[PDB]
Order: sequence, then C-alpha cells, then structure tokens
Amino acid sequence: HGGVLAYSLAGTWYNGFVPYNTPTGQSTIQREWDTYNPITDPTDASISCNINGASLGSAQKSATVAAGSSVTAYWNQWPHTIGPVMVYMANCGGDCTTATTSSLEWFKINQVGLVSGTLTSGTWGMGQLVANNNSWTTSIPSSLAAGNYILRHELLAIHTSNQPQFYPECAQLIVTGGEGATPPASYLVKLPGAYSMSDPGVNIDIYSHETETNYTIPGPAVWQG
Ligand SMILES: *[C@@H]1O[C@H](CO)[C@@H](O)[C@H](O)[C@H]1NC(C)=O
Ligand SMILES: *[C@@H]1O[C@H](CO)[C@@H](O)[C@H](O)[C@H]1NC(C)=O
Ligand SMILES: [Cu+2]
Ligand code: NA
Repeated sequence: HGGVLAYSLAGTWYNGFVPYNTPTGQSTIQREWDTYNPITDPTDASISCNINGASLGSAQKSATVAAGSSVTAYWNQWPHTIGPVMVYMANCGGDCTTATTSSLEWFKINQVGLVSGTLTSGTWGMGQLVANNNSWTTSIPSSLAAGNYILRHELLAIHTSNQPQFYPECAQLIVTGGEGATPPASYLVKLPGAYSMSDPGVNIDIYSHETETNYTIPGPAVWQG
C-alpha cells in the first residue's frame, strides 16, 4: 500500500501527487492517483496511470531530461516484499497533459522479478526496492527518440493467493537529445491489454508453489534501446 511519492530525475527533485487530498491546488510532474490501494483487476481501465490518472491541466508539470539520464522513483516505507518491479514508458504522441494514457503504446525499459531462490523464500525486485531506501533507479534508454513521454513505475505485489495487486504511477517527461530510436511493434503493448488472469505471473498462488524458482514477469520484453 502506497505508491511513488516523489522523483529525482537527472539530478533534480520533483514532488509527486499527494493522494487523498483534492487535486485542486496540487502541481506536479506526476499524474493524479487518489489512494494507496492496489488495482486488483489486471484489465482495469485505469491500470495505466492509476485511479483517476487524471492530468492536472494548467497545474500539470513535465520533467525535461536527456535520453540516457538516470531517473529515480521514491516510495513510502513500502510494506510488501514479494513480486516484480517494472518501469514502462510511452510516447504521448503530442502533449502528455492532454493525452489519454490508456490509448498509448507502452514499452518496458526495466524490470526485476525473482532474482534468486523460490517464490516464497527468494529475493525479489520489490524486496530490493525496499532495501534501497524504498526507491528504484534506472536510466532512460540512451538511443530513445526525442519527444513527450509518460514514465510509468509499477509494483506487482503477489503475496495474496490469486489476487494480484498492481500499484502504478505515471510522470510526464520531455525527452531531449537521443538517437531517434523507437521500440519495434513487438515490444509495444496497451494498458489495459498487456495483462490478464491467464498470465502465470498475474494469477498466482505462491504458497502452493514454494519450491518454484521461475517467474515469468507479465507484460512485454524489456527494450534497452
Ligand atoms: C531516501 O529517500 C528519501 C525520499 O523518500 C530522500 O529524501 C533521501 O534523500 C533518500 N536518502 C538517500 C540516502 O538516498
Ligand atoms: C514456471 O515454469 C513452468 C514450466 O516449467 C510454467 O508452466 C509456469 O507458468 C512458470 N511459472 C511462472 C510464474 O512463470
Ligand atoms: Cu498493501
Ligand atoms: Na506538456
């Protein structure tokens, strides 16, 4: 329970949205997310940028960063330790502030699932996130084409048998520089669309598979540039 409260993007601090408070008056690079609760339906309409995922209009900011830049997301004191961490991006195809995030083409730039051990006693990316000051650091691909992008962080907590808990947040970026590269169509997915309850990593009971050492992370392959 929680989410991304703030960012450090290419050396600069950015405040995130404050959940449970009204969006009126708030100003952030982050899309509006209203509660600490997970999205439990993998096909939920708002799974791209959480509920309500709304733009802040004139108060909506965007972080300008070079392709190749390091981007860090900071969480609350995150209480869950079992499941993957995933970082996605999507071209807004225009202004991000006016973009419907559920219509975008999402590609994955970083993930860490089961690093070693078994589902129930192993090391997960989410455990690594907690251990690293409740934060996750990865780079925007060096080659990425300049443009307007959403940067999306997602935690999939799978500690409750057969109930996935998706915790997504979105931040608006202006990506500068780069080398004009775009991910091929095979890396691109929709949100919702990418996930379902037939995915082995989504509809999972870890407690009936306590010697299992494989975990196929849901969603597409990672596009590193
Ligand atoms: C730990 O994260 C907090 C934000 O939650 C940040 O203010 C602080 O600088 C971080 N500390 C270190 C040592 O990275
Ligand atoms: C682990 O491996 C088996 C095949 O050996 C596969 O059927 C199963 O879905 C995998 N589980 C996950 C969570 O990826
Ligand atoms: Cu929780
Ligand atoms: Na904008």
